[PDB]
Formats: sequence, structure tokens, C-alpha cells
Amino acid sequence: DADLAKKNNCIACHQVETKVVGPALKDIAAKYADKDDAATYLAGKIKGGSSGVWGQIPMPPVNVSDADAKALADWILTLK
Ligand code: HEC
Repeated sequence: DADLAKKNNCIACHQVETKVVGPALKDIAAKYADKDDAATYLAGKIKGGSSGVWGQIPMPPVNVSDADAKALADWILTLK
């Protein structure tokens, strides 16, 4: 949820509705709305890092547990 993201400093780089440093959360929700295994694909990007999908700034890997990574991915998916 929104609190889980704030506590893990997602929000320092992401807004729900707008681009700050990382893509807007809702744009991520929409890009992967169709996508198979979207949630596990996202969980993996959240824990492992990301580079090149949205622009030149890389996202550093974030130290969350598997369970939090999954809940944050499932949550972003609902921001459609
Ligand atoms: C700034 C230092 C960041 C913090 C802290 C978090 N994220 Fe991020 N994110 C950031 C950038 C610069 C990018 C784009 C990277 C790229 O590939 O171009 C991203 C991207 C994501 C994505 C989408 C990945 C994809 O393959 O499409 C997700 C789902 C995402 N970020 C989520 C996320 C969460 C849940 C965070 C809290 C733990 C978080 N990010 C931290 C920048 C930064």
C-alpha cells in the first residue's frame, strides 16, 4: 500500500501521478496491465534494480524482503 511505499522510500523517487526521478507509479501500472507475470516481474525489479526501461537514470536495488517486494508490486498494479 501507500504506507508501505513511503516507509521504504519509494516516494522519494516516485509519485503516484507524476514523474519525479522514476516513472509515475500509475504509468508503471498501465504499462504492465496486460503483462503476464507482471507482479513477479515488478517484484524482481524492485529488489534487484532497473536500468534503461524508462530513461537514463538507473534504479538502485532496494533492500526489502520478498514479501514486501511482492506486496508493493501487487499494490502498483492496482494504481490503474
Ligand atoms: C531513486 C533513487 C529510487 C528509489 C528510492 C526507488 N526507485 Fe523505482 N525507479 C527509479 C528509477 C530511476 C526507475 C527507472 C529505471 C529504468 O529502468 O529506467 C525506476 C523504476 C521502477 C519500476 C519499474 C521497473 C520496470 O522494469 O518497468 C518500479 C516497479 C519501481 N521503480 C518501484 C519502486 C519501488 C516499489 C520502490 C520502493 C522500494 C522504489 N522503486 C524505489 C528510482 C527509484
